[PDB]
Amino acid sequence: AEFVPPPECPVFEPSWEEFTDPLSFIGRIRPLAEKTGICKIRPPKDWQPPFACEVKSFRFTPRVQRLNELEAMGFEQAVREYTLQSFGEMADNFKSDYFNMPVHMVPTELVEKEFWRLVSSIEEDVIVEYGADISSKDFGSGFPVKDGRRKILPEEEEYALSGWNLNNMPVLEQSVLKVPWLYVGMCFSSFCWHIEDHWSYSINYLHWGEPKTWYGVPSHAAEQLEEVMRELAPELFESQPDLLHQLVTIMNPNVLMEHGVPVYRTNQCAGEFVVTFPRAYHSGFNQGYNFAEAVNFCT
Ligand SMILES: *CC(=O)Nc1cccc([C@@H](OCCN2CCCCC2)c2cc3nccc(C(=O)O)c3s2)c1
Ligand SMILES: [Mn+2]
Repeated sequence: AEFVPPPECPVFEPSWEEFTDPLSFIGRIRPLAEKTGICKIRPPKDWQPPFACEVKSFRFTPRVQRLNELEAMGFEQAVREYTLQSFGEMADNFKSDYFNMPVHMVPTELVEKEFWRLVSSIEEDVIVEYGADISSKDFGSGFPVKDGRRKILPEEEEYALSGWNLNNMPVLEQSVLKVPWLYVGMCFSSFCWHIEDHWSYSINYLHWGEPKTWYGVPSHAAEQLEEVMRELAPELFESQPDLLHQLVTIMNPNVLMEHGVPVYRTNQCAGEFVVTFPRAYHSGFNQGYNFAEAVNFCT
């Protein structure tokens, strides 16, 4: 049976007045978005920050991902070093060869349907690479920053100072007595179901490239998801602590939905934000070559 797409999560298109600061805006949409776990935010059309990464020196060794590693229960090691350009050439070549069509012509529903088929397939072993958890301290943030390590044009200063610049999000949690991370995706590269440390918010910006497909669960269903996950996880992993079990928490959203867990989806396109709410489980995969930046923040 083919994959059944979950219902779409909320998308907000704030006016320039509503777009003044993200913390106030997120607070206002909370009564709705908290009930879906994730939401998408489309900035005004004229809000277009420039890409400020040091592309000439951008080099990384992505992690290798075998889509059916869990159902299939011979080592592929992270030895291939890429540049942004060489990874993109590999990524586009992989996708165009896999689907036998230009990368921009593959429907998002088809990649989604094929991703979940491959995750459970025992006869077909598809292996991809993900440039995940690249620190913005290594080659700079995708957003312009007033660091002095790179030049900022006068038309770019407003983005260096914008509250929607992920480098300007509040990250200090209140108690008695962090930098954004970068993600260089390719088709089928993915992240498993998880929540954030300290049940923190997270905000995610797709700088460019093909969409990032998300799945989200509202926080009121967090314990229901955890029960389903442990009931259906392999018995060898069933008793592992949450922080370790999250390393293998691959699960088809339809399986969660069949067990009563509400799940929402979205395709995050270039230039759009995705916000995850406290204790909102989320997962996803990339439709193709793209570049994302993310940070956890607190209210
Ligand atoms: C099962 C599995 O392998 N899951 C997986 C794979 C790759 C990367 C990640 C995870 O990266 C760790 C997050 N990082 C920052 C926070 C502290 C721990 C280290 C990812 C988590 C998210 N969350 C939202 C979006 C994305 C994304 O766009 O890739 C990711 S990646 C988990
Ligand atoms: Mn996350």
